[PDB]
Amino acid sequence: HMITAQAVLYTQHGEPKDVLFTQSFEIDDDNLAPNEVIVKTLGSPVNPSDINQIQGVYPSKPAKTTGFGTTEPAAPCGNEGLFEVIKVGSNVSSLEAGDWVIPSHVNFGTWRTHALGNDDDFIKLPNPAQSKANGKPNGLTINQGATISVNPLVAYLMLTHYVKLTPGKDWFIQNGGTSAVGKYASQIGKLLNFNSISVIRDRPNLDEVVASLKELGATQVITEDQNNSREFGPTIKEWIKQSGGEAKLALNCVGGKSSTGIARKLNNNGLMLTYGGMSFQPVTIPTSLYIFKNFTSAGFWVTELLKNNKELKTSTLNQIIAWYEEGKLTDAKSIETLYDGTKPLHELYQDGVANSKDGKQLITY
Amino acid sequence: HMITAQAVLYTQHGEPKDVLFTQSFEIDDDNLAPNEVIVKTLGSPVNPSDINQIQGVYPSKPAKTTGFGTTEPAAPCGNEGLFEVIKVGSNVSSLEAGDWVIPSHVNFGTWRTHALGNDDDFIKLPNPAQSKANGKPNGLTINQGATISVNPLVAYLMLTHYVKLTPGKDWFIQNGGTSAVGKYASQIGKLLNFNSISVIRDRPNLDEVVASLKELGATQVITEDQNNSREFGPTIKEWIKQSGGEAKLALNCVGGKSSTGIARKLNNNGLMLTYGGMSFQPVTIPTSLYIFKNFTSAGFWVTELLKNNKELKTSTLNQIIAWYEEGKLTDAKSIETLYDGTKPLHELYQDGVANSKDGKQLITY
Ligand SMILES: NC(=O)c1ccc[n+]([C@@H]2O[C@H](COP(=O)([O-])OP(=O)(O)OC[C@H]3O[C@@H](n4cnc5c(N)ncnc54)[C@H](OP(=O)(O)O)[C@@H]3O)[C@@H](O)[C@H]2O)c1
Ligand SMILES: NC(=O)c1ccc[n+]([C@@H]2O[C@H](COP(=O)([O-])OP(=O)(O)OC[C@H]3O[C@@H](n4cnc5c(N)ncnc54)[C@H](OP(=O)(O)O)[C@@H]3O)[C@@H](O)[C@H]2O)c1
Ligand SMILES: [Cl-]
Repeated sequence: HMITAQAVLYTQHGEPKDVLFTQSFEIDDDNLAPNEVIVKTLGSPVNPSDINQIQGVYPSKPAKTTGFGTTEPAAPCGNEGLFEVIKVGSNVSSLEAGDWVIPSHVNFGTWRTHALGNDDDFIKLPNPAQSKANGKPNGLTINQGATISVNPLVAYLMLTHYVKLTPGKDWFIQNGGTSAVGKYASQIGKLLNFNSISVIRDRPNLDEVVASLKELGATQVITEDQNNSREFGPTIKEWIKQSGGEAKLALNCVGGKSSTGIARKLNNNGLMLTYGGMSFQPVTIPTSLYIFKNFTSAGFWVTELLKNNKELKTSTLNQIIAWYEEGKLTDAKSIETLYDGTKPLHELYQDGVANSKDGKQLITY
Repeated sequence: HMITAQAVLYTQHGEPKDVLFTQSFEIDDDNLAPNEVIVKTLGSPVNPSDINQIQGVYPSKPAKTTGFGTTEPAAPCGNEGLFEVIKVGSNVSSLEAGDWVIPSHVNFGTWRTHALGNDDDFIKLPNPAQSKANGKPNGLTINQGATISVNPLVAYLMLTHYVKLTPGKDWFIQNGGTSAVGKYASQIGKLLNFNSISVIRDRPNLDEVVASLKELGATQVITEDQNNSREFGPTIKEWIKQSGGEAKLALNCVGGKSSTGIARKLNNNGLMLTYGGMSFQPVTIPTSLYIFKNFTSAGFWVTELLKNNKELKTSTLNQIIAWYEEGKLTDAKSIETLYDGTKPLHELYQDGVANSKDGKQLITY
């Protein structure tokens, strides 16, 4: 009657290859408070913020506790994930066994096999049987459920919450075009009828990558060299002139020369949202853009925007679910690794960290 | 009879030391159209925007004409100055001989001895004879009149038009603390009861400069080294936290490390206005300020804000005039050079351009 679980913890900040370890703990299914719930993990991803959190440079972090049975206070890892409800308490009515859920708050700890929480720690997603019962053509996959709460919401809110782009006319431009976030943004731009330019780094198979992004929804795809080119500017001005619209919004997750390049390409009174810094270079803007072109440069942080705005989180999440159920939105694919007990859980996540350069990593159970 | 006048012109853009020259022309005082007026210059300053215009890097320029009697099209120089009305046409009623005026629009050309214009090309200021007859305790000086239309309005509008600072609590921070604009900003901060920090470059007489800026109205004065110091940081945070207010607004006219320094000192949701670039370095902001502190970076250009908002221009100007007449506001002093005919006019402005590092230069007549 006792469940054995595993959790990935750390007692001090550092590099994941140095500080992470696995802790065994036990959950009692026969002694649940009226409002308590037991969930079983189906999958959880490795995202850049999860790593910064372990490193000690992310300013939103779970508290360290002895709640997993350690002598020293330890913090769990992972902020998003997909879970299946095993059992509910006497007073729980919003959930039942077999339901799919995600955490309702950050800092929950998702790099583990099981969790004990209250009903209000979770948000219910439709599982495939419930989607089918409502007549929808598709139900979510594990990867779509386990990654729905961050990257799709980031892309949707940056496109719709700050500048109103006229459908069929106006443009946005984004760097980091091959990222998971960049790929959701191209799809959402397409579904809302926005034009867009994606900036990516050059590669030998460039033609296949351009074709993939255009199928996802980018209108044009350029390299960072063309982004740096004064000779190439006029052709970007011509794209925009023929649409009848303006370039009003810039999305930056790189920094450095890349952030300067996409800023220069906006029309007057443009806005840039910085949500990332993959290059480790700061944002650099010439003085003449601010004064003579009325350029504005601001920030975006989804964790801080949704803290006390449940309504905005809910309706954005419902729109993403609806697009998945109708087949109009596809997920950024993951490289999956199944935990089966022959290898400590913390080493699967250490491998995911080390191989993130190959693309988004997902641990499944 | 016939008035012989002099004007500083150029036929192509370039460095002022290379392209400027003096042109003689004649104004006929006996044949004035009903709405024309003749003015005689009393003083006109050398401002950074005047130099950029001559260089060809400022996107607001007077047209080149042969109206001064040149065979090739030539442009005049200078955007602000103080003039005295010599004569008015039959149908002019808003001005009379003896009045003090400034240009009502940019690109008028103020580096010259005389001008012929329409009544509506000018804005009337009270001269000292009129201040005294109207019972006011003080009247304008030449230097106060010749510099009233730009730098005092810039300081006022940056402090009141973008963020509402709570009197007696909130702070703003500015670099370029010894500039003319910086000094008007300190005085307005005192008159509106805003707290402020001024950042200046170190000097041998630092203590005397600090005393002067505190007398003008700055709450604290720091050097660029302290602005850059990780160790001095905590002392600036205490000044603000102990006041009960927040640092909401940063004013940047330097660029480079200096703009990074003052941005780091703001509370969350801070705003920076870039209105200058004296260091010729771009604005550089760490990615973490945009994301984790919700920092925003924008521009300010007074010519464009007041272009079609004459009501806001008028009321801002009237407030500065009132403060001068009541003795509550003092001018940023200038180094003055008198034109007397023994030395071509264009060489006085060439010397003024070259000596701008010594402080604001004013040519008087
Ligand atoms: N502010 C927020 O709320 C928030 C929330 C979630 C995620 N984010 C941010 O969004 C960004 C992307 O997240 P993600 O989950 O989509 O990660 P991801 O799937 O792993 O994609 C990262 C991409 O960045 C590109 N890249 C790496 N180094 C680069 C460099 N030096 N220059 C240019 N491009 C580079 C890579 O492109 P290549 O194919 O060329 O290698 C890679 O595909 C990150 O900066 C992340 O922190 C922000
Ligand atoms: N956007 C607008 O609407 C607008 C309108 C008017 C003026 N402005 C701008 O406002 C700024 C000040 O104008 P101003 O008329 O007051 O000029 P100013 O009186 O001549 O003052 C010049 C200032 O620049 C500083 N400085 C010069 N070179 C520097 C460097 N390399 N590093 C750091 N500081 C440096 C000087 O400091 P020191 O004492 O140490 O030499 C001084 O404080 C200018 O950049 C001007 O272009 C903008
Ligand atoms: Cl007097």
